[PDB]
Amino acid sequence: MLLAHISDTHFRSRGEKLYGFIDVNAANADVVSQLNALRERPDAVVVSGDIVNCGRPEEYQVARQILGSLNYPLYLIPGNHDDKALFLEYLQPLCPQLGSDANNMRCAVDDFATRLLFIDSSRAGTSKGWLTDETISWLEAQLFEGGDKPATIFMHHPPLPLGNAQMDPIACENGHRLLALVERFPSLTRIFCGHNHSLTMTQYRQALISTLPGTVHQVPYCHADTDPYYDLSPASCLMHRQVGEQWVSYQHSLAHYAGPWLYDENISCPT
Amino acid sequence: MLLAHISDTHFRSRGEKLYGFIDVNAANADVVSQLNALRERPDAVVVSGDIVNCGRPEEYQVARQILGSLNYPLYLIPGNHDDKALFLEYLQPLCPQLGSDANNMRCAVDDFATRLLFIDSSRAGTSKGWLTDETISWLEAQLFEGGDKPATIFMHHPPLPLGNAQMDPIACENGHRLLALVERFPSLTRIFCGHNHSLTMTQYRQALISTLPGTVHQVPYCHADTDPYYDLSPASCLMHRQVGEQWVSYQHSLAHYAGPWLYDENISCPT
Amino acid sequence: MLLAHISDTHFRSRGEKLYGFIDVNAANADVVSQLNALRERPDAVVVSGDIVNCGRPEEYQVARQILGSLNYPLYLIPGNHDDKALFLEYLQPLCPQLGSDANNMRCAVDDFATRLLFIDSSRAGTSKGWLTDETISWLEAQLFEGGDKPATIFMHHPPLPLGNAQMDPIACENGHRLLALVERFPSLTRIFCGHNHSLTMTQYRQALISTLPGTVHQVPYCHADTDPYYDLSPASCLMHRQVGEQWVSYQHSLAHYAGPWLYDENISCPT
Amino acid sequence: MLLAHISDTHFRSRGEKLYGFIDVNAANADVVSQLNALRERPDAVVVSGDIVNCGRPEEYQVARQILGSLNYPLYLIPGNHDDKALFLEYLQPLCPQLGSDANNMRCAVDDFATRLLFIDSSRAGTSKGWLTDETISWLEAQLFEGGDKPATIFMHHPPLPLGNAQMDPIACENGHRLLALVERFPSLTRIFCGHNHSLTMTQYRQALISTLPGTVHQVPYCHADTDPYYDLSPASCLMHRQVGEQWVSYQHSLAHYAGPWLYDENISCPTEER
Amino acid sequence: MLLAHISDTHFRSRGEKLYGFIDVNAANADVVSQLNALRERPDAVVVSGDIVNCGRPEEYQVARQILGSLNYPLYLIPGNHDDKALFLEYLQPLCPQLGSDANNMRCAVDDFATRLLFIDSSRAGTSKGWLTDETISWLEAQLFEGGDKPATIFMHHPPLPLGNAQMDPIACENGHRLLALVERFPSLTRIFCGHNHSLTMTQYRQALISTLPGTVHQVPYCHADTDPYYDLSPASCLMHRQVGEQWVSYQHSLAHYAGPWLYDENISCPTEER
Amino acid sequence: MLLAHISDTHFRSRGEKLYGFIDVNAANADVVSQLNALRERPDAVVVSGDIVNCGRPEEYQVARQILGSLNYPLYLIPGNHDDKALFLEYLQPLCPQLGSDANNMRCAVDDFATRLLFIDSSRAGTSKGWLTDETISWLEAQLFEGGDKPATIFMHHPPLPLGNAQMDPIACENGHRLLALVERFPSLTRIFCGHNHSLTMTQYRQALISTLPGTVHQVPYCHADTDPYYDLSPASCLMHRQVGEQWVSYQHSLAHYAGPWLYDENISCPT
Ligand SMILES: [Co+2]
Ligand SMILES: [Co+2]
Ligand SMILES: [Co+2]
Ligand SMILES: [Co+2]
Ligand SMILES: [Co+2]
Ligand SMILES: [Co+2]
Ligand SMILES: [Co+2]
Ligand SMILES: [Co+2]
Ligand SMILES: [Co+2]
Ligand SMILES: [Co+2]
Ligand SMILES: [Co+2]
Ligand SMILES: [Co+2]
Repeated sequence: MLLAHISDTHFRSRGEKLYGFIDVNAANADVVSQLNALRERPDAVVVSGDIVNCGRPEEYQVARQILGSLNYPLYLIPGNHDDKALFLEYLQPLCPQLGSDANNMRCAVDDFATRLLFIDSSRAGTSKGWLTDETISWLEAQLFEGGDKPATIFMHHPPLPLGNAQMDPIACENGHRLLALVERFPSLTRIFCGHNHSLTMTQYRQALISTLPGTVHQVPYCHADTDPYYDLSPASCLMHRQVGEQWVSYQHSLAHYAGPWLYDENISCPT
Repeated sequence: MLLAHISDTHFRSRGEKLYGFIDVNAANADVVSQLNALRERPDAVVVSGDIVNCGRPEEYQVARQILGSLNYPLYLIPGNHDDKALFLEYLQPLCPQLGSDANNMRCAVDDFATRLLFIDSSRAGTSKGWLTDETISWLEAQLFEGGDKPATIFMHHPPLPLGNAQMDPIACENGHRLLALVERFPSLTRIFCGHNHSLTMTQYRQALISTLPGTVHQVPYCHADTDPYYDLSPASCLMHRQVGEQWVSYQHSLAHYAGPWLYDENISCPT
Repeated sequence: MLLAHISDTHFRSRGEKLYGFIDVNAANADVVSQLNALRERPDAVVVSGDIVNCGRPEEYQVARQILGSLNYPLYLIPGNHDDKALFLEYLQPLCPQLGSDANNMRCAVDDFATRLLFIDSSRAGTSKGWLTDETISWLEAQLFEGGDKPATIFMHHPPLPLGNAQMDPIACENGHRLLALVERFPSLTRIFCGHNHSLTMTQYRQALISTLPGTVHQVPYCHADTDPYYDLSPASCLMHRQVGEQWVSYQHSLAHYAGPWLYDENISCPT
Repeated sequence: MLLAHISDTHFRSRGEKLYGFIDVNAANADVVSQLNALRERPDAVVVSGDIVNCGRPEEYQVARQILGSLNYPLYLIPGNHDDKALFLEYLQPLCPQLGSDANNMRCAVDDFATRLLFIDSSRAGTSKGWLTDETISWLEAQLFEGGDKPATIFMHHPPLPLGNAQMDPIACENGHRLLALVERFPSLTRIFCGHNHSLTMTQYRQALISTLPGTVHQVPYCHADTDPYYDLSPASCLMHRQVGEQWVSYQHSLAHYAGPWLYDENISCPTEER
Repeated sequence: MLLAHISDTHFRSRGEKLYGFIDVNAANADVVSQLNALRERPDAVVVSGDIVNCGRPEEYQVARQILGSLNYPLYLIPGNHDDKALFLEYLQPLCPQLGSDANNMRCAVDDFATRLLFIDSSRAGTSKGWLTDETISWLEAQLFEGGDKPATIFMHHPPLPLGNAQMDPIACENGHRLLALVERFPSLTRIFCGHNHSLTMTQYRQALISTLPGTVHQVPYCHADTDPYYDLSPASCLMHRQVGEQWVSYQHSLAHYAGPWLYDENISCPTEER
Repeated sequence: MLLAHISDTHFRSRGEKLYGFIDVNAANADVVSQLNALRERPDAVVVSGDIVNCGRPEEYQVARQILGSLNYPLYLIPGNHDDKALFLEYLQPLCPQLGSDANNMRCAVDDFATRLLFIDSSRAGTSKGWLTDETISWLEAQLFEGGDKPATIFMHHPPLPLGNAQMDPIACENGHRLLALVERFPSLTRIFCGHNHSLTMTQYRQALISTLPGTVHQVPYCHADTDPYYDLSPASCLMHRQVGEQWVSYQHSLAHYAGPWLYDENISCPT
């Protein structure tokens, strides 16, 4: 298993820029072509929510064009910036397991050594996350049924506070429900999130829990300052690899940079 | 607790550049001034190994000058590129807990809600890591006496393979001795490493285990390809914060980038 | 009093770029977000003319939306690139004190220790500036009424030759009439202008007279060469502050640059 | 008269970078080559103090090499980071008009329509400026003898506070003495200063008073915050030109940027577009 | 004679970017203004094919506007990404000497010491080049009538393989027909081509044969790897100059870069340094 | 045959920069590592003169270390900036085929399908090129020796004027002697030169004649202007490849740039 995992694309409508000046559409199209050009090719691409910025049909038309040009199987989940019904309308042909109920989108993938669980933590009319009873029951059923096989969950909102003054108030509101699932099921070992536009990682019992950077604009972590900052610090994605019994995640830069070159001992330490 | 954690500085001697072209001395002096300018100031700065590139006295002269200009308490550990005896000579006044035995450098910090354990996984004559009997014994004693107080270990070499073709052959060779300690001591929940010049994270039982990017040059993760690449993809460090019961780590960019600006809902979704 | 003073925005219609390649609309949206994000917030933003590039209705639609997203009271005046009627129609709601006569747009502001006088020096069918009889009488009356209260005038066109080969022929054609006002009224101590896309400054009796850089492209100063050049040298604005009895202007960069860091005596001069 | 005017070069010793990471020596060598390559060549180059960073003889060796490669007559004055004796020992050959007394370095230039007065406002032991009695007396003598001929003063420290929280406490401490000269002598119409690493301008009676950007690093203007910031925002110099009866100053970017191109009416307002 | 020669502009529809992220329309607008701003002004500009990306009418609307804004006579030829009928409809008014037959667009220019020959090697339904009987027969007639006077051919597709694994399979399929004319006619001493988005040159008998860089995106030369790579490595055009008896071609960067400065002996080899 | 061909490296002594601000030493060390990292490995690397800037011993020290770290056989020739005796002393161990006479450095290589002839056109006391009686006699002998086997000459100075106002006066002054050999010997079909810091190409009879870009700073071609300009427009090398009967040269960028990506029909022309 190799997954390429990106988040928070924030597509805008045709010929608009984010905030009038960040060309998210072009930036994301570069990202798509970079993923398409990888020498070690992913088995699939994950996009963990906030696919569009404003929930508009015209933004989804751009998302479908750019995401649909990815040359991989896609696993897509909504964020709070998404509109559930439009997300299904425009993206279900790119991820057929999202199904037909805008309010119960979720799916499991059993192709690999670890089970993958994709859920919707977004809730209409708020930035905060919410896990419904049906999502929780479905999770319990999948973890129960999976038995001994490890599982990873992908969701938009972090299920616990991370100390980030901007982002904490809008985390997953009843995230304790999912934390109760990591207590009950030892096989649940990864929870990966979007929303925070930052690589922020913590550990609860046996599960590693981590947010991801955005594909374009980032949000700095502040512990006290609640001013709503964003910036254009370097974007990246996370690569997830099955390595024996270990699930290993590593950061892959989406910036254009100098190199690579080859290490040579004579060049490293000249005489 | 707020820690700024940087790694793999690879200082060169005065007026020399890494590989003849990467100005590590200047990039590191920038980094130092960046850390000195932080608005939310860390309590301490960790540097997790490969302080110098060639283990030369004249490189430690530079390292002492630049690291010596950080306005913070420092916790310094060696890597495989370091010379243990010069490390003590030139850096012990900056981290006095390193003591006077070049072959037994380690120390524990009890100032915070989580215990900090700093060790030397480096071995002379090899790039591979090695945990000595003295080190493993000291670790067991710390963890036994710590009781239910959480513990974090900082070491140069990762204690398990991560699937990185370049890096796995030179991980910590007897790292299973540390994995045995994670098994035995549930309070051991974080292990942070240098060496890989990449943010690569995994989980073993209750312990989150992660390598850090370098402060200057980076090493791409490859699964198959053994060619020894390095590049100038974006540099960063890790900030570690105690957030109630959770240790939270987040990535802090050391690049110069555009912004911050302030999110405004009108600008975000114009009419 | 703190004023942020920008000039010569040259907005184009939606999705268009200046000369087909300079993204003025994006650059200006970035500027507006910079101004909104200032820690020391100005009391008002001045925009001294050439708001649009071609005087077209769709350019004004973009200007109204982008300038309308500034979180400040605005003072707007036209330049030669503007169209007076459309300027009034689209922009007057953002600056109502201009009145409702497109041919006599001007205003006095008395909120601060120094009186602010905003006038229209643009003339239909020409790049040249022109001061109407009405504007001059209004100016004389304002300056009589004001007595020993200091006054600053903002206008598009500079009142006198500056030796700039490209710009001098298209300065204020009857600028002598404003210079006459400077001789007669010791209270008139500042004249700030757009048009030249350059920080150019001179003194006539008690008055400091300065043109401003543009927000995007700049015009180099050449003494002999009349080739009509432009460039993308760095953009800035002037901040104007009342410091006791002094009106102080300082340049504020609108470029994205490395820093800031903190000065440290021992880093500056190491031993 | 055309003058190129740069300030606060802050040269470091050979093979040293400012703060360990800003290559001030390389940046200044680029600036010198930029000034040498100008199509419209200045009559002289002014450098208004803080020529070196630490007052060290090794920094003066570098300053002398780099400023000595300028293909122009130089007018140099010190700043607080300069050491008076070393400044004269190393730089007097580049600007012999300053004399041979390190405590009284100044000169007047009468070649042009406006008289140019260069003074040392620096004072040993402090960052603050200070006008000595001999400087003040020399100034009064020049201004008296100049009569109706306009005059421009170049000095390191600004002679009045400008609202800059970091820089104001270290302005010219007896600046009021020079402001009294502005009142007395109507032909004194320009005072140009370094020190602030910022283009900050104001007017006091008939005199325009402006500080300059540095050639490398800059200092942001902050009204309340005393935190000693600096940054690498774009560097520039000031060009000063006599245009008829007007002294005109314009900013000349020292950054490397795209262009120039030529304006074309058809390209500006295309018949195809909204 | 001075010609500025650009190639492979790949214009897109108004508001569209190439592959969604390369702003070819803006990049080409910058290039046009760069050409308009040249101090040493060319006598004409050559554009050697792949004018639009997808052969669509909306792309030709953009090409016509931007190429239309060049302040020079234009010599335009198609590439495989062009549609011949639309190319003629939209661009013939910019290069009327092509004629009125979309299937037989070529022209010869006799203004200079060397004859210029512009031909269309593109063929509908394929990326490969193809020299038609009409084209070869007209080339022969031009070369034969030309007698002594040297000749230069401008065509989209290279007429021989160049060892480029990506590009060779889509060269001029019957390029041998043009190599046969090189053999027959010692007058024919240059053939310049687009298609490859690379400066690649070779020599066949008396003729120098060269492909050009693109104005925006480039294509790396690979000898074995057939992965279809492209990149944003530096763009440039070729300038062609008659220099007495020699035709001289030189690379002109279209990138925005630092400089120029002026060389100085004192600065090149300082007396202070090793 | 694959040759990587660079030129005009202009090395300075350790710690020095060209003109005080162009870091030739780092730029060239970057180039050397780029060449070492090439996927399609050249058979050899040619460096066609002006190896050092000032002809000083400490410059040759830097050149020897940096060029010595190329993992390829080298063919090195001097330019006018080089000193013949010091060139031999420091660089002849890197290219022993040159011989042991400083005033007669040259060699012929028969390894490939095209013979390679390396000559010294530099002359003490001048920037102009000169072919000595010995050099010209040797070339004649070698062209007799090659018979119908093709030949390529590498030299520093171009043997004919190219209309470049700065460079023509200091071309190879008796270059006509080489043009005479082209006429006599039809297998001589390439002449490659340094000196001009420009890709400028022409054809004389059967011989293609081309100057190369430098590795760092470039010289613009001007027809009339003799002002001695240099700039930092993009650097490159030429790769020379034997392709059946054709010698093919192609430009290889030494800049760091975005990409590569993979072309995709549906991304190129969306529907
Ligand atoms: Co988001
Ligand atoms: Co969100
Ligand atoms: Co390391
Ligand atoms: Co290591
Ligand atoms: Co304007
Ligand atoms: Co105007
Ligand atoms: Co200073
Ligand atoms: Co100072
Ligand atoms: Co093409
Ligand atoms: Co083509
Ligand atoms: Co050279
Ligand atoms: Co040369």
